[PDB]
Amino acid sequence: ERPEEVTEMQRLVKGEVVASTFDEPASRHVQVAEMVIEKAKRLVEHKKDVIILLDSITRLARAYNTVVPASGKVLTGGVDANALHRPKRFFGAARNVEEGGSLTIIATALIDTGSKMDEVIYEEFKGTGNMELHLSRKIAEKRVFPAIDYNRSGTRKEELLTTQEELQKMWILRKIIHPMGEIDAMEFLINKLAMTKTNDDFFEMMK
Amino acid sequence: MNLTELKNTPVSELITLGENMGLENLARMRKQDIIFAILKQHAKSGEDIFGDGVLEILQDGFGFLRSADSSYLAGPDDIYVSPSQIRRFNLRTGDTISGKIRPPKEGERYFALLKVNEVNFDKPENARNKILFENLTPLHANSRLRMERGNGSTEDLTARVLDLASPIGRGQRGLIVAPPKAGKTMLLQNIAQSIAYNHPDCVLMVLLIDERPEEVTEMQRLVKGEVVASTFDEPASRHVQVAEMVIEKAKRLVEHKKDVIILLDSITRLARAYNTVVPASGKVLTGGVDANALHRPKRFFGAARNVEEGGSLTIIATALIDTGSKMDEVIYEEFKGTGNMELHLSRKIAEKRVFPAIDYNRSGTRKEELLTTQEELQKMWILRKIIHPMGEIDAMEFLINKLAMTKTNDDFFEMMK
Amino acid sequence: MNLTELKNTPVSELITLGENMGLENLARMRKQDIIFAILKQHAKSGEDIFGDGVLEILQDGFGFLRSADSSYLAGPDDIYVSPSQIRRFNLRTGDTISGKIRPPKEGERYFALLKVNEVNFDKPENARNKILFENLTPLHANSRLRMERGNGSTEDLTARVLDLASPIGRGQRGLIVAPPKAGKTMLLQNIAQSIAYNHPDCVLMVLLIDERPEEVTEMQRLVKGEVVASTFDEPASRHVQVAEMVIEKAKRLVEHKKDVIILLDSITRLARAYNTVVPASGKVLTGGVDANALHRPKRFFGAARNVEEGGSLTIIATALIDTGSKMDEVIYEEFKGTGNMELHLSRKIAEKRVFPAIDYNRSGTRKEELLTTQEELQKMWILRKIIHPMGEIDAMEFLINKLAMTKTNDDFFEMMK
Amino acid sequence: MNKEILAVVEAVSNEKALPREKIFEALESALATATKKKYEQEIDVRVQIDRKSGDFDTFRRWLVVDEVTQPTKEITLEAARYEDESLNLGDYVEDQIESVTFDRITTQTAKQVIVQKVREAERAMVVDQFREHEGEIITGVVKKVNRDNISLDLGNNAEAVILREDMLPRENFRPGDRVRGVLYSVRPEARGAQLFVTRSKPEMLIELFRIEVPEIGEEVIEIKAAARDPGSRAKIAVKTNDKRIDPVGACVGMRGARVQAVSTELGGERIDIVLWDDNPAQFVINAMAPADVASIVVDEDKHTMDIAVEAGNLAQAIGRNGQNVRLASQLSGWELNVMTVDDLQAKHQAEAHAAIDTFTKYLDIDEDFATVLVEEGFSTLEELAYVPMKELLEIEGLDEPTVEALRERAKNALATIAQAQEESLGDNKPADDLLNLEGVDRDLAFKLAARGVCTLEDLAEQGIDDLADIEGLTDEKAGALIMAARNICWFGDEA
RNA sequence: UUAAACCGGCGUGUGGC
Ligand SMILES: Nc1ncnc2c1ncn2[C@@H]1O[C@H](COP(=O)(O)OP(=O)(O)O)[C@@H](O)[C@H]1O
Ligand SMILES: Nc1ncnc2c1ncn2[C@@H]1O[C@H](COP(=O)(O)OP(=O)(O)O)[C@@H](O)[C@H]1O
Ligand code: BEF
Ligand code: BEF
Ligand SMILES: [Mg+2]
Ligand SMILES: [Mg+2]
Repeated sequence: ERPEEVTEMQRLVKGEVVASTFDEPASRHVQVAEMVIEKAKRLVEHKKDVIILLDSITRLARAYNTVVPASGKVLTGGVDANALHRPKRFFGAARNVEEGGSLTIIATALIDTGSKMDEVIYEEFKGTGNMELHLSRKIAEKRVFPAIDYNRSGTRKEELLTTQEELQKMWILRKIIHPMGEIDAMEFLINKLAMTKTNDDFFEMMK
Repeated sequence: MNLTELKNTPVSELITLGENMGLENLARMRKQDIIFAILKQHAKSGEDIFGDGVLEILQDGFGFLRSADSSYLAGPDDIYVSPSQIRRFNLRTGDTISGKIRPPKEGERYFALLKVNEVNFDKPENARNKILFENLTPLHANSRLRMERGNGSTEDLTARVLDLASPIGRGQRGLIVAPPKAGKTMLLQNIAQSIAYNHPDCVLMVLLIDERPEEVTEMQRLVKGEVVASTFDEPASRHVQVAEMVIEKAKRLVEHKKDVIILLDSITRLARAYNTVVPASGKVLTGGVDANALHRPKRFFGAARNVEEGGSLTIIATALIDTGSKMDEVIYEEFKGTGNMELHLSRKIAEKRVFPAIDYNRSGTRKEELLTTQEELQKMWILRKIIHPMGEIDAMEFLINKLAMTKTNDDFFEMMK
Repeated sequence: MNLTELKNTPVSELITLGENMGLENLARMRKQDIIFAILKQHAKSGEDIFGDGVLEILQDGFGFLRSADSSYLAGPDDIYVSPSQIRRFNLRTGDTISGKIRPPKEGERYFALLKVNEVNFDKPENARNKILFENLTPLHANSRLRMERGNGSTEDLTARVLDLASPIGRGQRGLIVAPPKAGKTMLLQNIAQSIAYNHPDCVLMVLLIDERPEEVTEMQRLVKGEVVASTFDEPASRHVQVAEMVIEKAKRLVEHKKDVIILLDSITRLARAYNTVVPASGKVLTGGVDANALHRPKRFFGAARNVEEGGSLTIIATALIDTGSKMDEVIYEEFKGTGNMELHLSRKIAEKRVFPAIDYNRSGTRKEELLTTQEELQKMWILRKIIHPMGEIDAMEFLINKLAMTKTNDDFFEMMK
Repeated sequence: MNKEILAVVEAVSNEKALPREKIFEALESALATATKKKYEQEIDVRVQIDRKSGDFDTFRRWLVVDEVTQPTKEITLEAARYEDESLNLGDYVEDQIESVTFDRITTQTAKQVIVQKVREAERAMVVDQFREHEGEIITGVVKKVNRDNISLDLGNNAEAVILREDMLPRENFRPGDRVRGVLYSVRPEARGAQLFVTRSKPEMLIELFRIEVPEIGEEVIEIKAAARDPGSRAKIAVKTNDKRIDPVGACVGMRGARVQAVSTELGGERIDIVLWDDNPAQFVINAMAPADVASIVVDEDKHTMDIAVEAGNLAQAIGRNGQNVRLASQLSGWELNVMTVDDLQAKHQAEAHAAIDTFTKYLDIDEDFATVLVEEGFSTLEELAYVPMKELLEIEGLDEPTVEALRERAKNALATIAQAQEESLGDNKPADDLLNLEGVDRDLAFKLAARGVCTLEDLAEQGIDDLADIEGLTDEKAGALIMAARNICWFGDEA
């Protein structure tokens, strides 16, 4: 990303901020990536929880495809065959452990790049991750923030992520959100949540 | 100097002025291209040119100063506006800006505006500290805008009838529902002339979308004020461009506490262009219109409003019916409920050579008590009571005969006695 | 010498002339190829050939002088025009240029025009210093172009009816809306013949797009003037080529203050070709037409206009309905609102062997008061008043019977008495 | 063949930095450089590959110039008869058609030119990333310093340069320091350096004030004009629209705080804050402060101003290098004159009544009539050649012999002004030691003395270049002449 | 900083004098 973005991120949030901008080639990119992922692996081995907010995964996949040996063949979009193995390893390093610690990664996928290969990455990444979150640009151009795709967002085994009656209420709320249009759902979201302060207060106001 | 100062005059004076400037044969290139070359030479004389235009903002952040006589479209004399001005003053779309401009060095594109000297006919200090348009408080039409001329012409009735059918005021939202070959052209012509003659205080902004170029030439040099139009010579892209640009100019002028009349014909072709320039949502409505194809037309239509603080925006957009298909009628429907002012014209009576054929029955105005005095309102109520129980032809011939037998509207009241 | 001077005559005289020139067997190659070989030999005799043609500009900057008899298409006798002439005079598309030409040396392509001697039947000095076409001021039809012949033929009525239904004048924009098997061919035939016989001052330019070659041969050698056509033998590329070329020729001829009548049939096939030759915008409209597929057709249609300075361009393009699908009808719709002159023909009456079946009801002309005198306008108003309340069959049989019972139109007025 | 090139132009990643048009013009240049290798004849070959439609078709450029070396690219100024060229410049030919098609070295040339073109596109990108602030104060560290320019970095590979005239003559530099200037000129399509920052150009001070003075920026104190001398001294004239605003104590600040801060930021540059007046006379009066002038003589046509300060303050009024005057001569843009010290330094009352030697015989049919009249002035002698009879009445006794003597003296005045002009235009003076030189006639002596030498010793010490561009001599006769001059002056050993 | 020019070690075997 931009070095100004790195400086804005490092001295704004709590914790360690390691980054590798375009100043470094694919070699140093994969270096820092595997190094932070192994640090997270060790910290989970020591029974600690590690949140890894990465943006973006598509540039990481491009670097990986840049640093793989050629197998004499190319896929659809311009990606090598074994170019996805190590990205898939890095992506699936995240897991919840029985013994102690957790590794939760939130890697941003990039679409609308014009070409196929990036979209290909996205595809190869929808099936491996068990947590999707989709953001809208067609609504962002309308200066309507935040434009999260409420329809295609979801979580597998989400019943373990929330209590019983809150889960019932979220089910009913998604039932209400479904039959209305995209713009309808999004303006309803932004208006009625800015009209609220917290989330349980939002539940008690929808009453 | 000013581009419009070279634009009010035909290509002949531009040719002789370029011959004064000592350049290549000017008549060969276009007259606006002539103006570009002439301003380039004028800048070569070692002087800072003074330009003006309304601002158009692209995605990159810079701006273009589109000129009035160029129909608010892309031209070689569109002044480039560096983003630094948008950082300092944040001039939005439609802001009439006048200031110093420099010639384009080679490999550049157009003239660059150095320093703004006039922002919407006011000091630049009011540009930064100002209350916005969509931030205003919309209200109803409080002040009445009379329409009758006062000397009793034959088409003067075409104004009087409005004052007798449903009044028109500042900040109103008017629709003109009429089939083809009904008499909308001359109607809006005399409407603009009457607004200009009787009420020269307000800013007359007549609009024309997708008509004959002869109609554009007849409209530009007949009425008072600026006449920007976009005929069929321009695709839906330039149509929506000129539409949003004039609507943002009106928004800014109302922000500066001024009244703007926007006579548009027609709204149906604008809706067709909008439906042409919307992304497909994988579904179509009844008639062949996309789902989100109405959002931006509805925004453009509801931009008109009456303000508590200052200024007004009153649009009179003509609706077209009897087109054979559904989609246009659909537009009409989606537009009867948003506008608070309807006016319906008759073609079944126009074919009888009976002009003007305004539908006195389905015409009306919401909150029309704020548009006319007390006893005049009583008399209009009684007059509509008289007009109601008789037939359509009866009401219309009574209208035309007894109003041509009169000269003015209060004289008409005093003759009905 | 001139190519058309060798083109007015059949291949037989060309063969004997080539035998006079002493060349290979000429009848084997094509007759236009015969003309190419003959001009090559004529240039071999040590003389500068005199050629003429209308200019076609490619992307490279040079030009081609397409000939009239070759239907303004690519041919071996298309004179090459070096860019230096476009630098000196800047001859635009459609400019009829006549001048000295040289033979092509080997490895070259065609004849090269050395020096222009005639620019649009005028001196070359007027070519550089001249006001442009899109730079003109469009207006309405001021002068009336009468249509009746005057000796009372059976199809002479087919002209009179127009003068009785809706007048036609210079600078107008006319549409002919008719289904297949209705009578458009003979109609435009006698229209062209009447314009040529009664008004030989104007330049008759009949146009034909995608019809039978027998129809092209019947049209070329029946009417007065140049007859350029492009049948189905040519794809959409050559269709749009000949269309833009004749329209630019008309533009230049109006720039030279001359009147040009463009009788085109049909506009729907032209629109189909245009929709065939437009880039895809990733979306389709109702009926199967691209979004930007109408821009260039609309330009070609609106090229017609009446000018303040001199000359006129009046196009009569036939619209086709009852094709079963939507897209053609869509074209028709997109074309009712741009043209200011409608004329509708009946097939439901044509199947009854009732000719000519013109829709007197939906025919009309905008600003038709400038197309006819005062009292004649009163009488036409009263006549349409009489025609209205009776049925369609009633009006049409009354028309045909009482006009065949008459000889001329003013005689018809004096008989209705 | 062509389908392969179409696939390449479809597969280019930076279709936005290099769309189809730039791609096929790059292939134009590539095929030109390849034809440079195909034939030993170095010929420029445009090939207009017509990307969208078809493939390449080779041309040959004429490179119009009177020379004949490499005749594949040599055409005189008018050789445009054949092929109906009819063009002096730019007429180019298509002689060789379908030259050697793509081979491996052609692909090598195409590869290198397209990668350097991607580099040029990235240079345009950094141009765009450094632009939008043209005419604003920017921070920047330097990389290298040279005798003619210095390189500057801002971050994000933002490269710019500051030229020698853009720097101060004494501002010492060293890599790593954070210098500041203003971004003044941009060249988005240049070859070497792209962005240009300056520190000596006048308007810099303006934006300096625009970041220092809170008044400017809202245009309550409109900056009128400013003249500069880099790092040494800068004067500025300003105008205020309000009446309760004092530009002497508001733009300066509190006891010299704002102007002092601006000068310290500039690196020790003297600044003179002056109020601008709408009259050029009072403007030049106020401009040379600190100074006082009681002698003003302004001439509109000659663009001159006789602004002579009082005797004693000269060493301070003119100052070093005439700065206080020179900057003044740059503030209004006019010429001045300061010559007198003691002998009637008023320069107006002096020249009004110092004509005792000129009018010795003007009304001299009888000198005992009246003195010359200063009310009309009698101080032009050329525009005075014709005055109407409306004001020619006040002189009592203007008989006809008197006006005939006036006409005779006016003819004398024309003769004397023509003489003064011919002595003033003759700043060559070819003496007899300049005319007697063999091979140097009168005209050659005129020209040679106009070159800058008027004697014979300094002739022998100029070479062929110093004599070059002479009117009437070739370089070989030039060398012979200067050799003969050196023989007469140096080799002869005579005095 | 820029321009121009130029850019057999070893063993083996054979044969001959
Ligand atoms: N008040 C009137 N007096 C005379 N003629 C009229 C009047 N109103 C309409 N007309 C006639 O009706 C026609 C209306 O044309 P136009 O204004 O283009 O209708 P529309 O606006 O419905 O297309 C004109 O040609 C004109 O001759
Ligand atoms: N004015 C007319 N008089 C007699 N017959 C006519 C006339 N106009 C058309 N027809 C008939 O119409 C037929 C040709 O119609 P056509 O011109 O092909 O219609 P379309 O152009 O709609 O196909 C002919 O057979 C002819 O008999
Ligand atoms: F103006 Be019309 F109704 F086409
Ligand atoms: F049959 Be018709 F000519 F369309
Ligand atoms: Mg109309
Ligand atoms: Mg037909």
